Amino acid sequence: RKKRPEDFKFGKILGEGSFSTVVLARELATSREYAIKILEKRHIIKENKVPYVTRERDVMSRLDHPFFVKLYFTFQDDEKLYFGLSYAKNGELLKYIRKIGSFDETCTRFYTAEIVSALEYLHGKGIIHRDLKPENILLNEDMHIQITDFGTAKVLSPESKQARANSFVGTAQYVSPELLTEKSACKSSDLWALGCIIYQLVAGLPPFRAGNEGLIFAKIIKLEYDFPEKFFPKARDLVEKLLVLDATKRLGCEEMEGYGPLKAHPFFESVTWENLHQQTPPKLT
Ligand SMILES: Nc1ncnc2c1ncn2[C@@H]1O[C@H](COP(=O)(O)OP(=O)(O)OP(=O)(O)O)[C@@H](O)[C@H]1O
Ligand SMILES: O=C(O)/C=C(/CCc1ccc(Cl)cc1)c1ccccc1
Repeated sequence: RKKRPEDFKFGKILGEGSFSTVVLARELATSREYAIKILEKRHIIKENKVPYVTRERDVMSRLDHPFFVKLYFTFQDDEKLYFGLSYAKNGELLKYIRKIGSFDETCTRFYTAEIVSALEYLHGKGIIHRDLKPENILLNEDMHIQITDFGTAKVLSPESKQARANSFVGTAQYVSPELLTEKSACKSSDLWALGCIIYQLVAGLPPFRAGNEGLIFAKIIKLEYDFPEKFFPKARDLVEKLLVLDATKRLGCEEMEGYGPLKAHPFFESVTWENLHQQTPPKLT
């Protein structure tokens, strides 16, 4: 039996999207806390947003991994749709970057490793995220990552050995050159975004920065960026192996033989991959 709005006591708003509100809720029968994402049916129908909502449900239903926000249940009433999600108490990674300014090497390594571990799982299921960015990497009460925002994700079809997807989605600062030039994204598009994120953790800002999208696009396709002084040398090597225009030459992509070579990069020398989600994350700074 599907859950109903009356099964929950709703509390504070956790965040607002263009077409959605995420509210903290306690399930009355269990006292469990969920982040419940609510959308108005009329609104999403009028704004042609329905395939984003069905895409989110469909992609999240396939995922079962400690580094992703979990979809526990969905339900609907006359006016609304509801996603019952795990509550990431500590919110967006982005706000930590802003307040601290720049992660030290141990924190950069730890969070990068968790993102790499998440992407390995996601790509192993044939799913491209397409909107990987600090605002979409949430943190749970233990400060592990919880990647979210799957309305713009794509399940590639195994049956047709599908490698490329054609919807133009994502966030300008993290969009891959192939999406700008070839008008399609692939799993390697996420590794481009990973490179931007590692750079941002260390430098404080993502690498292709400008006051508007068009200027950012022009820089992306020219690979127009540089490192600040004091960028950790092993991180720099890794970023240069990810921010590569040719999508088939990025460390971790299928044509470069996958995640083994990525996980083996000297930047991750100290990392115990196997139990990341049970390790205590390093204290931020
Ligand atoms: N499981 C969760 N736990 C805690 N906070 C969450 C969770 N899911 C989302 N949030 C918060 O709610 C905000 C809004 O999320 P939502 O998915 O509704 O829209 P969005 O993706 O932020 O915006 P848009 O749809 O306009 O791109 C998020 O940015 C995040 O801060
Ligand atoms: O999963 C369900 O219980 C059913 C739906 C209903 C599918 C649907 C989609 C869009 C609209 Cl306008 C109406 C109904 C749902 C889909 C996504 C998120 C939450 C609930």
